[PDB]
Amino acid sequence: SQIVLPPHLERIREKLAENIHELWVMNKIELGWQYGPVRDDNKRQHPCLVEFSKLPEQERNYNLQMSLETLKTLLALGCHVGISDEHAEDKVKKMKLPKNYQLTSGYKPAPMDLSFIKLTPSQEAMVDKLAENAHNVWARDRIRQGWTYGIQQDVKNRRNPRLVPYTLLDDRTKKSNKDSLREAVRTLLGYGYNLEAPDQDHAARAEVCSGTGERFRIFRAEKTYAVKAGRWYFEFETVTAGDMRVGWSRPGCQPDQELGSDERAFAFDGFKAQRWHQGNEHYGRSWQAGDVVGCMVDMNEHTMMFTLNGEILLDDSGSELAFKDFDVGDGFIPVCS
Ligand SMILES: Nc1ncnc2c1ncn2[C@@H]1O[C@H](COP(=O)(O)OP(=O)(O)OP(=O)(O)O)[C@@H](O)[C@H]1O
Repeated sequence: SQIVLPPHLERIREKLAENIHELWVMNKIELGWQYGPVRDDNKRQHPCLVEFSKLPEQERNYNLQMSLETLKTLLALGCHVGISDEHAEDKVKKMKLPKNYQLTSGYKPAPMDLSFIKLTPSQEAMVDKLAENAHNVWARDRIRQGWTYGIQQDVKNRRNPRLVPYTLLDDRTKKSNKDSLREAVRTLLGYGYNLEAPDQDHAARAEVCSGTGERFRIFRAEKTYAVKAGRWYFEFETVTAGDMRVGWSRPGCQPDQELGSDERAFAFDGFKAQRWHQGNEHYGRSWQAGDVVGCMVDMNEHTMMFTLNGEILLDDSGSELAFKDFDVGDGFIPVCS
């Protein structure tokens, strides 16, 4: 609402609204509709088949403010629009239509053909977002009206399964809205108002919005199973690929502290190909879903090794040792984060 509307859109919005409404009245007459004073559906009767001045002007103003909000959301979403040239709006070629596809009156509704206009992929994403906004507005209207979501459509209880996010909406209706809005956008583009979408900016959630402030959970064996001598082996299978650390930890490891950030833990972060002990150093490669990590510790000569599906991981140097020398201390236990 706070957006201010440029004068050229201001004196072109009426013609845009009438032309797009005429596109829908051409769509319904192609789908097989017939004009009727009463707003029937089974008998194919509705006043919204005739041109913009011959149907109820209250519906005309409804669709006019619909066009206004469409273009005004186009501006609100940062899609600045200019004109290619004023003569491209002065002269518009008209398609040829059969009479049955034509309306009742002689005001030829159909604009220059859809084939002439090309839609940039950025513009396609722009129409995708604009239809998202339109569906959100429509749903919010019925939310104020009292409608709520239901698994099955109900009229007396005011329950509609369509009151769902657009990403979960039904494909047929969402694509119908998509194509209608795409026809409208193609019309504005053909009018010489070549709209360029704002530069596509990438946003990363980075696993920040985890449920509850807990960012990780550490799983370890019991302290009594700590090994102080000998060489041992255990496996870690990664169902998913992401922020995972596996290795060996001392019985003093703190659950709230990340593995390898301090001395108690020796871990291998394969998300970043990153080894962790009192800091992070580059070691090995990254895994994928289903990869199995084999962890080796030899408490006699104080070395640790890792494998990824069998092949031994190597650091920046050709050394096979993830960690070269560490005190035995109180022992080590298997651990994962
Ligand atoms: N000016 C118009 N011209 C043509 N069709 C219109 C117009 N205004 C509304 N409609 C139709 O009426 C619908 C309005 O939805 P409404 O809230 O009345 O029904 P609903 O019970 O929520 O529908 P659904 O089961 O599709 O969710 C629009 O989706 C569209 O199909």
